[PDB]
Amino acid sequence: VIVPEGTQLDEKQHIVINNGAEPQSFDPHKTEGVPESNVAYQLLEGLVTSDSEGKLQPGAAESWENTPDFKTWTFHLRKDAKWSNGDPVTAHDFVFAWRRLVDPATAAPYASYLSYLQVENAQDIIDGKKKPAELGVEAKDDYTFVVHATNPVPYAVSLTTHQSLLPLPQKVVEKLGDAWVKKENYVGNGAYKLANHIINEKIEFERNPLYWNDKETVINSATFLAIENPSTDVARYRAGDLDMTSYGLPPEQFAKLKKELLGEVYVTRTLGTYSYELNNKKAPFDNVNIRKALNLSLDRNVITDKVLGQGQTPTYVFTPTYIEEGHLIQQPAYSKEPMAQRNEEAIKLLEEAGYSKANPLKFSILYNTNENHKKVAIAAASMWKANTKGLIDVKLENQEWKTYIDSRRAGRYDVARAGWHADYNQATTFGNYFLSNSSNNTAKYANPEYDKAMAESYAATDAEGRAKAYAKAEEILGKDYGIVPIFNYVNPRLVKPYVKGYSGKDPQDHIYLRNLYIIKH
Repeated sequence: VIVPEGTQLDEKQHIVINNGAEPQSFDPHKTEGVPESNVAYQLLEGLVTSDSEGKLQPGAAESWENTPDFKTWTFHLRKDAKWSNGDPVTAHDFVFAWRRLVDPATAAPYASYLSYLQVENAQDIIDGKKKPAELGVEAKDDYTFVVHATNPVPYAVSLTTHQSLLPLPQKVVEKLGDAWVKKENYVGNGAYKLANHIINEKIEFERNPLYWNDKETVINSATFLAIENPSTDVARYRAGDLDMTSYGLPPEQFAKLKKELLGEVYVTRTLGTYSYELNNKKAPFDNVNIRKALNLSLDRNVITDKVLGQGQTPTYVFTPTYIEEGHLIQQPAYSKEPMAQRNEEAIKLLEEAGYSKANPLKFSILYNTNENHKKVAIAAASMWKANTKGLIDVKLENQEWKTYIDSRRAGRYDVARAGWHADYNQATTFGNYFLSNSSNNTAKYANPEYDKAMAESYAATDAEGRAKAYAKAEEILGKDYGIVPIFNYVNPRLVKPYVKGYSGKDPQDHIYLRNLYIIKH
């Protein structure tokens, strides 16, 4: 079906992909990162999923509908679908999983996601005011899952593809608790299952023969590596020891790779933003004047054009303006000023705040170990010092992925490298991040006026109305200088010519093993 007729498939169907890092966990309620979701998506499947191009297709639900007010969403589940142990997949598994996500005892980084979906009582449950059993989702019968939202959410179906809303095997998780995720215990309803896991080395997948659509799955087995540095990823690729890199390539090699690996270099325009997150509750970044100074004195074009140069585009706002309903978001006025005037203003703000050459503003940029992030951090450190004539002095601090994520969530940072990739292709996937009460808000940004502009979007009756509310939200966030946005992502990857089913056109750049195949010639 996924294979064109008369294509000679290879016999083995094994693929090696760089996943870039050791995942925190294989439990989708305990994680918040791309490495983790890459794994979850092979082992579990939600109501709806996506093809090679990011278009929505039926997953665990074969059909669905909404009421005309966009508040009630009914999902019809496959009557024959099974967990990998033979248990039936039922609407009870979705009720169970979605309760578990909001349940304060789970402490889920993505607890807020069902508040984004406006599910009745989701926010109350997160806030400890109602029991998880009061969540507005139900099994009308074994194969009918109904979601009740308090406000219109016309983009609801695209939200349901996220890792946080994957079903869990209730009978298993209720018996084993959090231990369900161990390799010996794991049960899922995705195309693959866990064959092996060696920490910091590899995750091995094998076909889940009890997947509802196993008959269309081509790849028999796969390995995910955990290679942190893009240069290492490329070296393993060129030695023929992996088939697909992760989504970063060494800038200094990019030009030569395009020439030598004709048709292997893919660059996806993705719905992502690279930022430095400022800790808004830690002195001295609690001071708006300092947040503003850092924004004025970082030249984004240096990073996008000189350090990276792979098609990344400078930005000064969090939301990518090309996401659906993002088109009214305005780049701020200062982005249009000469660096000379910006730098003048930044020096003024820092002197007013008591810094000088002899007593500069000192802080560390926290980033996850990755030579490309180091390069960007060195250039940022270097620009901030030169552009403010010695009034900023920046140290670099690298931590492994898992530690880095813990440090950010725990607020044990000054400034942290941050990339946000869209959870669904609509502007609120970015706007919702900076709500005062969002579990994703590691910046500790809180402005009631931001929350109010975002709340106005649900009173809108159409896209223009929504788009106008998101424009006002971004304006407020921008005037507060809540973070330092740098660029919108492209996702450069090398993919071997015998690997098929990777499009280069998915704006979330997901890789599902079930979408790939290995050709013979």
